[PDB]
Amino acid sequence: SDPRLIGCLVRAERFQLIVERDVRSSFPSWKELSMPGFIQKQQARVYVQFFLADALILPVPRPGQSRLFLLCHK
Amino acid sequence: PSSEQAWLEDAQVFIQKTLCPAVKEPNVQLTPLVIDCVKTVWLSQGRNQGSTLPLSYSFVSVQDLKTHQRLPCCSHLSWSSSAYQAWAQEAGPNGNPLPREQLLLLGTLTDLSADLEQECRNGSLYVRDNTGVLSCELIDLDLSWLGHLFLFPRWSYLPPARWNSSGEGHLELWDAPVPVFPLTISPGPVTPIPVLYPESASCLLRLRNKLRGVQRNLAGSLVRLSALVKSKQKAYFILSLGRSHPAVTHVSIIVQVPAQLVWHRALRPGTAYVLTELRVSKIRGQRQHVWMTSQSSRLLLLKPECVQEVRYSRLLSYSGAVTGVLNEPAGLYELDGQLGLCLAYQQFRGLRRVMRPGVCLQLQDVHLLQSVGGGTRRPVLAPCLRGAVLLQSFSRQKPGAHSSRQAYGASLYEQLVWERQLGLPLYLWATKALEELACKLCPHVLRHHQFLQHSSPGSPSLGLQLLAPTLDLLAPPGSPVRNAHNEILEEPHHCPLQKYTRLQTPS
Repeated sequence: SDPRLIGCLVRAERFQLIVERDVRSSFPSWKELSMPGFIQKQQARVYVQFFLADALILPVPRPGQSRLFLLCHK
Repeated sequence: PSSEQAWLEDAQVFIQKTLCPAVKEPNVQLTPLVIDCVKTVWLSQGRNQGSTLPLSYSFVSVQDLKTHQRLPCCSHLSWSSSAYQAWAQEAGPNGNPLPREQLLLLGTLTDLSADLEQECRNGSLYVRDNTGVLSCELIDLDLSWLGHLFLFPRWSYLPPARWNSSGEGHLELWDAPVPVFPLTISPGPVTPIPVLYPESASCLLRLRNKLRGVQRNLAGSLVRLSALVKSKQKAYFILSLGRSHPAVTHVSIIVQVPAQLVWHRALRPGTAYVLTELRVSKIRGQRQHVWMTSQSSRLLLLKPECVQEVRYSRLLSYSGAVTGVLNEPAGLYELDGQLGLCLAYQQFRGLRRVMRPGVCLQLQDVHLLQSVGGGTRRPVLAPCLRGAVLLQSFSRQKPGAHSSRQAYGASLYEQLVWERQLGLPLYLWATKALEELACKLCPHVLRHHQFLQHSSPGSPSLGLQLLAPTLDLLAPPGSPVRNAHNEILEEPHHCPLQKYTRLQTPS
């Protein structure tokens, strides 16, 4: 929730890595699972997940009207 | 030609300006003496091209060189094009000799720093004249040259590269300085004086209660030399004298007064010397007693004409040459292309400026480590504080350019080695992490100089606190404080390099 962490430094030690595979194939039957000539389209997608508490926040040491409202739905 | 007489007149004017002392009455005969000396030196070699004077070389003052010269340059008396080419060939087929200069210098051999004589006397050799003072380094120091003006036949000046280096620079000389005029050497002790051999000194030390206010002279052969220990206002080094072959027995002698610290560059291994009027006072932390030099203590050579009666490291003495520099601030250098040099664990503040690839070195009482792991596998040689580095000559290679861009961050290294006391494999891994992080983040994220800033209170470095989750886990605080006295004296010497353990890569 905190927007203070914008433009800062983060260090983590236990973060999971996830890669998503998308394949568009035209395999005729089960027997042809051996030969590799039946693949047409390929793709990839990578992102990183980790709990913030286990990580460490480190600020970057680079050398008036307001109102209160409560969010209900986005 | 008339140009020669004009040059002589200009040199006379220069002598009148800066080479005429204001202490005594300035009398003109010094200029013909200098002219005769330079003529004799110029004609001694026999390489002259028919010229009785070095018209190519031009006199210059220390202040003039400081104000004008901005790049490293080498100038040596009686040097020709063939001499420079032979010098370049000696520098190596791929070597880059420093540019040749045609100059001449005259100065005073002294260690006095400035108006505050005893508040800045670090013992470094200096060359001083009426225009300024500038340091120097000599291969073999001689006490007969201090305080007297000597003509320098060979010299080289190295200006600072990076503006972070506020130091003025230094001079490096190859040949012995030429005396301008004969000097009246004070005669030594004509009457023969008995000395005490190191075995006799050890026997007297065994007589603990028989050393009450007794002062005598000790003589022996120097075998082991300690480094230059520095502190808040007291600088000292310890010399050991023992009857060589076998030098099993050695004695303790402390040189603490800064006045005679200049002799630290004069002691030589193997050579025997005479030390006179040594006193004994109790030293904390050691039950034994030590013989230390008095105020009026004279150091001479030993000539019988006037003398009467988990793993562990390996220690060895070896001599090699440096090939290339891998990290100036980290103190990691290549030994003959095969081994690694680690000068981090010693105070080398004035050593990094003069050292450069292309110098042969001699090492005594150093620790050899193998199977370090954690990134590198080449064996490393590390000198403990008991031993010291030995200098023999200089190099001829041109300095690099990256040293003035991303090199001056040594304050963090000093804090790590001293204020944090890291082990050698951990130190190397931490260094490598620093270069990797600097490559990954700097300079767009932050400037290199600010990233590697010392960790003063209220402003710590990002890298050290980033590594803290690993450093604290690997090396929790609680290690005993390293003391120079114990490692130098107590037997066996307790140093972090005495015992080592191979470490795996943490992250």
